[PDB]
Order: sequence, then C-alpha cells, then structure tokens
Amino acid sequence: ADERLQFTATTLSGAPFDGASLQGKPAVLWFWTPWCPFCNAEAPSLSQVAAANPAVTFVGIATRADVGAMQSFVSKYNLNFTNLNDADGVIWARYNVPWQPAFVFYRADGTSTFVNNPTAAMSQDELSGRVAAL
Repeated sequence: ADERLQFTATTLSGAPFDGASLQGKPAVLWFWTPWCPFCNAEAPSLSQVAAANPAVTFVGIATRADVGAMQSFVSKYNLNFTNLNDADGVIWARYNVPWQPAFVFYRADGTSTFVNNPTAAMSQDELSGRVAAL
C-alpha cells in the first residue's frame, strides 16, 4: 500500500519497471513461481481476468526460478501483462514472502486486500469479483 509500491524492478523481457507507476490506480499484484501447481491452476484465470479488465493494471512478480522457466509459464498461459523477474526476492520481502500464489488487490486510493492461501487455487469467478470490486 502506498509506499511499498516504491520499488524498481526488471521485467522478464529485460525492461525496467517502476512500481511507483502503480500508485493511484486500481492494480493487482500476483506473486507466483512457474513450478507451483496452484500458480499453474490460477494462471488461465489471471490471463482472462486481466484481459477483461484493461483499466486494472496487473503485475506478476516471479521468483525462485530461472528466467527461461518464468518466460515459458507466461507464454503457456498467455499472461499479457507485466511480469517481474524478482530474482533475489527483494520485492517478495517487501510484501512480506511467505510463499505463492499470493494476490494484492489495490484500489486507486492506496488501500489493499491480500489473498495468500496455500490450500487451493483461486477460481476465476472469485478473481473476477475481487477485481470488479476495485
């Protein structure tokens, strides 16, 4: 929320990205790793919900994998939004780690809600409703 978004990063494509650009608009952070079965179950839903909600800015944040594996996952699931190679877990630490998948749902006013459930993948219906609520 608010100042935690003040990070910089590198995308899987190698481009710089500034988290501060997310301030003041509805956004979703999604912390994933490519080998997690829950992340793999959620990825089609991220792809569809992001596509259907273009005025919400989605940013995936991947760690604990090589960049090629990250890229294969984005390609396989058509994740057409920024994905960050958080190679050393610094952004993950900022948002307090602990494992994947995790969502942060930001309103434009800076408030947020998190979902970090280890037992199940979030359904598309649930994700669509959380994104609409922003």
